[PDB]
Amino acid sequence: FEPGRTRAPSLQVGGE
Amino acid sequence: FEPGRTRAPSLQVGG
Amino acid sequence: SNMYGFGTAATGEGSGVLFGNPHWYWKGPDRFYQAQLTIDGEANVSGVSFLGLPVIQIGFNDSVAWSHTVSTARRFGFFQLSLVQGEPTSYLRDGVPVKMKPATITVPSRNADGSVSDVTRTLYHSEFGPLVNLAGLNPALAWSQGTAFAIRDINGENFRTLRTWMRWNQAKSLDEFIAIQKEEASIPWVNTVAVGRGSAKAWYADIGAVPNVSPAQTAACTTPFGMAVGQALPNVPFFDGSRSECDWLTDADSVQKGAVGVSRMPSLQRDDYVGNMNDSYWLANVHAPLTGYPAIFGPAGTSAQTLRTRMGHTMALERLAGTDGYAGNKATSAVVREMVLGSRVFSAERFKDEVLDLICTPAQWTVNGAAVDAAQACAVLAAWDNRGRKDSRGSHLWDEFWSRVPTASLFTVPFSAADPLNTPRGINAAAADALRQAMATAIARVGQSGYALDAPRGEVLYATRGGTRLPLYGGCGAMGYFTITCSENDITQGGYSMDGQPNASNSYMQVVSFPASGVQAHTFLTFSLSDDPASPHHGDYTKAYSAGQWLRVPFTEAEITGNADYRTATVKEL
Amino acid sequence: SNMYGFGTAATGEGSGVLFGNPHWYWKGPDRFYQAQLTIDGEANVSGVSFLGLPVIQIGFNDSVAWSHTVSTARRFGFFQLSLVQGEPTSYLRDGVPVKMKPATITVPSRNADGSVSDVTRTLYHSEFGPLVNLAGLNPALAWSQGTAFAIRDINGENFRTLRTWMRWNQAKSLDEFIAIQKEEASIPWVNTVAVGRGSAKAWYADIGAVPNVSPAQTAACTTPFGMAVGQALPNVPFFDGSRSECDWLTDADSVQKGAVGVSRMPSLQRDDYVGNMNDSYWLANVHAPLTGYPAIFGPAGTSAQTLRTRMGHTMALERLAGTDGYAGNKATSAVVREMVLGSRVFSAERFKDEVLDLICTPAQWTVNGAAVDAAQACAVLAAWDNRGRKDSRGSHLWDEFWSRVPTASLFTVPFSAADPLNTPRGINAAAADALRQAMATAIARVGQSGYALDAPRGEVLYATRGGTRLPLYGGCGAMGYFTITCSENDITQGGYSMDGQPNASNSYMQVVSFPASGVQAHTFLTFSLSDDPASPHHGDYTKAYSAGQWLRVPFTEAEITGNADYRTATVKEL
Amino acid sequence: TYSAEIRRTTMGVPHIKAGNWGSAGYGFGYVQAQDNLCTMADSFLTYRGERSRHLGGSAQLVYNSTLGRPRNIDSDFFHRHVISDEAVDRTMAAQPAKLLQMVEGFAAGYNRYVREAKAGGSAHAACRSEAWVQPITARDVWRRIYAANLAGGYSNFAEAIANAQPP
Amino acid sequence: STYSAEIRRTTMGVPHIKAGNWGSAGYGFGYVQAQDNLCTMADSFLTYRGERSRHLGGSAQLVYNSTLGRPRNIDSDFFHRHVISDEAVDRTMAAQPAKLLQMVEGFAAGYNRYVREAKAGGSAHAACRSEAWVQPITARDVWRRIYAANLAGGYSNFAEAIANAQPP
Ligand SMILES: CCCCCCCCCC(=O)O
Ligand SMILES: *C(=O)CCCCCCCCC
Repeated sequence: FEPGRTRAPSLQVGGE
Repeated sequence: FEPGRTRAPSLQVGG
Repeated sequence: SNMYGFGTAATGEGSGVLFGNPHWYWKGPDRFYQAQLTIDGEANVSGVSFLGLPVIQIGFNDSVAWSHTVSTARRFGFFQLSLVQGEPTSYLRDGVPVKMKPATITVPSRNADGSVSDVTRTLYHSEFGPLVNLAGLNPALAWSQGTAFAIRDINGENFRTLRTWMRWNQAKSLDEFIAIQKEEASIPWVNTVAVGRGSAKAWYADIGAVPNVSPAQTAACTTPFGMAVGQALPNVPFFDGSRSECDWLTDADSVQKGAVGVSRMPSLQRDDYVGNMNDSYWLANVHAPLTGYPAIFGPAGTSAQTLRTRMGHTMALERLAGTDGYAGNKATSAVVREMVLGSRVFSAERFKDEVLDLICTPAQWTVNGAAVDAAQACAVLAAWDNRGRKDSRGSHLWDEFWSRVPTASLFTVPFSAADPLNTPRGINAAAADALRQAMATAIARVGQSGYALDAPRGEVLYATRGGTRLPLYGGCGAMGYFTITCSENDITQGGYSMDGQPNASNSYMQVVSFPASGVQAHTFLTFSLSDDPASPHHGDYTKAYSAGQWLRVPFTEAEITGNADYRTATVKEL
Repeated sequence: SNMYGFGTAATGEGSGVLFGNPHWYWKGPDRFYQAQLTIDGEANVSGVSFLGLPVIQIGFNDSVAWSHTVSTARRFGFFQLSLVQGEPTSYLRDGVPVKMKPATITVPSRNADGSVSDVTRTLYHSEFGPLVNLAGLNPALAWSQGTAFAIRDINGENFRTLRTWMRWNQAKSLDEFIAIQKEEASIPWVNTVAVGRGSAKAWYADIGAVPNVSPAQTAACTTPFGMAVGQALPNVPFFDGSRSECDWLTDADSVQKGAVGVSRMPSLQRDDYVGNMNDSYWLANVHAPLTGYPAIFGPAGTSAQTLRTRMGHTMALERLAGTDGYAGNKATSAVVREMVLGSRVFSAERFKDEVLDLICTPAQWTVNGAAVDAAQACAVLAAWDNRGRKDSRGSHLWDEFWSRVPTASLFTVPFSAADPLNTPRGINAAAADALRQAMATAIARVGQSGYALDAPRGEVLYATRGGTRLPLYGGCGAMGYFTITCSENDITQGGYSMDGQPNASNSYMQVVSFPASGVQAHTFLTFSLSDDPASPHHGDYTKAYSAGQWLRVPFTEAEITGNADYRTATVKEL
Repeated sequence: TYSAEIRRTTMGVPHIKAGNWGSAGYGFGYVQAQDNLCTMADSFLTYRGERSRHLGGSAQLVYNSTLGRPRNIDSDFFHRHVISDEAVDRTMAAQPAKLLQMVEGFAAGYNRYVREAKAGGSAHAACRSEAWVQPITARDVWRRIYAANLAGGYSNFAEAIANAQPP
Repeated sequence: STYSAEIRRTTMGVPHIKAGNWGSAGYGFGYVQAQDNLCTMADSFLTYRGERSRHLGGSAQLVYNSTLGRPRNIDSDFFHRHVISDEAVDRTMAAQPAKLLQMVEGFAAGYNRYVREAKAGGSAHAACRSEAWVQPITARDVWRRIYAANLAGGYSNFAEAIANAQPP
């Protein structure tokens, strides 16, 4: 596993 | 190989 | 989204005031639609629905008024599945292979040449919910020959939401509203605040459908992948789908299997105020903080609050102290109406002076080896009123600057749970060069926009209707606005136009109270009722919003028929 | 892109006429920059370079003039690699393992908080070129335990291009120009058309760097994966990397290894005309089609020509026959300047009457069960001149309509190679409902855009400079325009604005001839010289383009110093 | 026999008055479509997974929403697989009688306006004559209702769910 | 031994560079291109050098469309570092005639001259003049750019796919 490759998704409903 | 999962790339320079 | 519930001690009258302020879409099917439903012997409800929804989701009746803001509480989890060797479409469960329910789906698709041809694939369910391609999250999370991943959303099995609004639409008091919420525990992804007639206490709750996992469980059940990805998905249970002791739990007062029980979900009653601006349940009321609720609901005093949260609570406190420049010290319908549109800017109020003192002497700079003349920027910002009103000058310069300030080591006074409105603070002197870099860029961006540094905001921030630009006020939560008018349009591309698809902004607004003669409600639907540019209701409401003229919405039969623009028509059929 | 080379027979005079019309970017580093380079006793050349390029790529000198269009000839290929088991970074060559060359690359990357951190990954080269991730092309084409994929571009080893233009810049005749092109065989991805002073014939060629594969190779070397995906990569060799016999070939007169030899690349000399509008070499001249060149160059008489190619050759022929409504039958400098901006619309000229005849009686319709008034649409289109000139009324309706017509058996006369300009043709009467569906939609789009159906094109199609919308003319190749002004903006988003990043459009234009007194060139740089909004040269050329006023670009010393806007200064340093 | 009185006041705010829940549904569905037909009709292609049929697989969703703007083809797969006939059945089975009546009316109110927009009028010129302005069913509204619930979970991973495929 | 170029401008600003040698022609040409198009160009030299992400963040797309299309900064960076390596530049330069190597050195020097001017003051290029990525370049960087132009028919079209090719 390589954390540098992680793409956090946006999890705020209605947000950006 | 499922031919319907193929996505054609951009092949026309400038297009 | 913001909301306030003021209680009778705050208003000094017989009932409280509800302020509902969802920050939401200006276009599309999720946009709000304002209407009243009068059903003989059943309901008299008014407020707002998503387009396509048949009951009122945010509004009021003769007896209660409520609103919603998106809650920090996570509403889903992942399940890591250990696949049967040789069989990628099957997963192990306590030692037994369990097959994934398939579904072969064919979707007709119009081709760029005009003809319509079928596209087909087979997708799968686990018992937890649908399979999910997590390669996007991280490439190591691909559906291998060894492991797969499925997502569960507790709302995927929540069939109680419509009835719950339906019953709220009918509710005859705050106590009844509360009991319905507790009975149904159905609220899918939002907080709730409500005020009732003759009731002294305002109501806050994050009582709804929420995954149920224990601290012992997340220690034992989180996989090595779930660990390595845990920070990208804060408080999202990323569990072992092979062991059943890892299934979501069910409390003795739990309404739905795998969901948190009613007594372990945060709520609060106050006679002064409750409020929420998208941070956790923690600070529903600043004077009486909430703690001791499941992790999944979000941080309870361990994270800095957003600038907007700091602004929203600050506004409430200063109203009740009588220090916000409005009359007296009560949260009356009339004052609340003005207050919520005032367009104060938290970052500017708290940090502008410090920034300017730090970087403006001298105002002639060397930034990235380049001569930069920041004298006009410095003077304009010093002169500016720290607001985003239509006639506020230089406010957009601040927006382009602040949104660009690096936040690593920006403050020297770190967040303190004992002082959540005033921390973090103290602009770091070591940040001076970076601040000058950001300001240099901001100046340049306003430069290409064609606007002057000191332009009034109303010329920068606008909505177009009938060929005319209506001046707007407010801004984005990142600058610590409470009044939200947040364009997605780059300043260089014609200013802060609200004509496209803006970011979550003021949409349906309501200030509701209960004087002796019956519910009064003052409302906005900022983008107007109709999406058709030919309709006379495409831009009328937007003109009122621009002018800051709250609509007193008629509610009683006498009010409806006595309205200056009253029209009626009947529609029948079968 | 378009270009014409007119011979002396066609001009009537002692020299030919060159028309250069690359359709290219309006913004970005690949945009053209117009300039003249005068190097003491060595070169005097004028025309255009990409930004960042030091020699002229499209231009002219006192002796030759030339231009380029993107060629149909493929310049790359894929190689499928048979991986060594247990070692996914090695591949087999005739049963011999070969190591892939690794490169560990670290790139610093700015994080959203302001700080900069290193991101690193090891990438690989094969003896064919870089390794390539084809999972996006098809997920079955991933880099697996046994299979990898590399891409070879013949220009990866082509270090001759810059040198070639430089030699062209200095060339003293067409003869020399041609000999240079042949010697270097370097032109990376474009056709070339040139005209010389004192030469009767105009030159066309697709002579440059092109991957060399045989018919025998294509049948034997294309892999099952190559077979399966060839339809999405037409004429692209997708060969077996395991077999040395599948390496690219080298002819006896190849300038570069693995590239097509000079005698097997298409060229033609004509004293009437040559032209290209992005179709294959085939119809460089309609009277003398070219055939028998390697398949990689594209089809030669098996494929219908684009609408733009049909327009371009039609314009050429109608000029020389004297039937296009300009004076005489000669391709003189002044007449070419007009015709190339004429803005004729091929689809309309050929099929509008057939379309209208078919669906406009009656003009009141039922489409998708809905009443549609098409009397305005039908009348506006009938009255429309079939051109996209500034004052052309209704042309945008046609754009919105034609681009939406389904082409699945729209025509009843199929393409014929003996009638390549006029086939396919003949509107299928059965398409009647589909055409009315297309027209209904077009009406609706123009409706919600705010433009009237008969609005003049110049109000719809524009470039903004100094806050004023300069009216434009021309359109998109899809409609069969030759004069290309093709916006990326949807008509509902404020018309066909050219202010963003439009699709390939008229950029640098030149009309060059060689009268007795010396070369004469008339030019446009449509978007203007400078990207800086504050520059005097941000919008001046654009204003001239809007007015259709070709610039006589000064070339002699006396012309330069005698120019009304002449300014000189000298820069120097150690 | 649905019957609703529609009262409009300043800014057009409608006030539906009916004797029963079904007829309230009728009046409410009517006014929503009357004011927002193009947004709504486009939205029913969305929840039914019929976007690609009319608008093309590779095109994105027109409007932003709790769904974001994924490709039509992926949205279509998402909604069919997650908002399946079984899910809609299961949703409906749990509903009280008056609410099932309301949704019925709502679909029928919507369909009424659709007929009217098809017949003529200068309203909704953007889309009134398009194929995807068409009647809908009570189930389709239930699709919409269920869809709004998933904003916190499935909706955020629509592209991802539609492309969950074994090696 | 000095670069020296006469810059003659006419209608529309069209520059006519007059020089005694190729180096000095390059100098004048590099200067005028920068004078008119600094922000586009400075941004472009990040692309070819693979230094976009450092300045503009890895997940943003290229600002401008080109033969490269508009991939993400991070991937563009790896593409260019990988394909337009130092070895690729060395090989490109080795094949050049002396006069062109001098022209490109002149060109970089001229570009750098205008960068010193923009940095010093004035109202031109107000959009980017104070940014860190407006900076001097080398002859090698111009060669990077030249090599990049040749790749449009092949590698440029698969930039993102080349940047992400790795074994399991
Ligand atoms: C399923 C619908 C959820 C509750 C409706 C309220 C939506 C408001 C969202 C927000 O607070 O920004
Ligand atoms: C139109 O399709 C082609 C125009 C682009 C030509 C670019 C100049 C030659 C550089 C290789």
